[PDB]
Amino acid sequence: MNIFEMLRIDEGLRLKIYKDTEGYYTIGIGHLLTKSPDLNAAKSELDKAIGRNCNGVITKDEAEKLFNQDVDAAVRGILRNAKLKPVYDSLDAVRRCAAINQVFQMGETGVAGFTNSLRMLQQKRWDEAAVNLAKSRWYNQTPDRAKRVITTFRTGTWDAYK
Ligand SMILES: CCO[C@@H]1CCC=CO1
Repeated sequence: MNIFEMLRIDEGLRLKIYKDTEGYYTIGIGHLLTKSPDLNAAKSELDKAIGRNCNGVITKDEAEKLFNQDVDAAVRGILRNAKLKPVYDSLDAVRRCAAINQVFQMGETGVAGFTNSLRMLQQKRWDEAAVNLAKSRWYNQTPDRAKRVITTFRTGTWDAYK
């Protein structure tokens, strides 16, 4: 198991534009296209992302290319985030994957909301962190995925993805 395999399980792979759990146009392996309700706007974003006129459909290789870019961007975003970087750097490799997963899904806008969870993670108070992480819109809206990610944060093992 590694971050790519983990996110591939959590995000799936679809080659046609679809709506994500939040109702937003997405393609590939969880590549968000836009929050616009206009499918044409999503198609424009797709064509821009791929560099050709796709009319809402891509290949597996193209999906994997977006996925590589998105994982890279998520990790690098963590390192550029003054709140996230020290916590991320404090973690072992498996728990780092949990952090990348959560950022991939949620982005960085809600970081301040996770101030207490982040502190508990940096303190290595794993059971306490796991309890706190579940007290969230994130958990309530995607509980099966959040349970897997939280188990990963709690244990530093891949048990939830076996
Ligand atoms: C989604 C970014 O906020 C943090 C990062 C990983 C752990 C808790 O939430």
